[PDB]
Amino acid sequence: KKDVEYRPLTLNALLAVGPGAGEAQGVPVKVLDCDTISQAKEKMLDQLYKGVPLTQRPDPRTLDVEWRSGVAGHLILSDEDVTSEVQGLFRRLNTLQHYKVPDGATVALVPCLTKHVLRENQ
Repeated sequence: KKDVEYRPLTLNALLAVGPGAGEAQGVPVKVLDCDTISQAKEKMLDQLYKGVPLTQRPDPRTLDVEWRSGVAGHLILSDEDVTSEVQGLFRRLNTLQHYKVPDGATVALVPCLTKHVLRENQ
């Protein structure tokens, strides 16, 4: 398996919880282009949540990660968001490459606050 077509990226660890919802700290953590929202969640948290076991690490489906790409603005990401559709090939983990984020993008997390996603509206 030669899989080097991914990019060690720099991601800014931030949280959109409230008091520091964009002004907390901002820690440069590293991830891959071919990460997963769940995996990125782990790496980003690992710096603060150093020592935290797998079962304790929250899945990006129960807490929402507002990705602030900057270039595209901000999008709510999840391991399965748009790929949460289980009807065929749609079930897939999201990568940062799906959002096409730049190095030095900002991720913010919220404890299941605002999974404002595509809605049903004609």
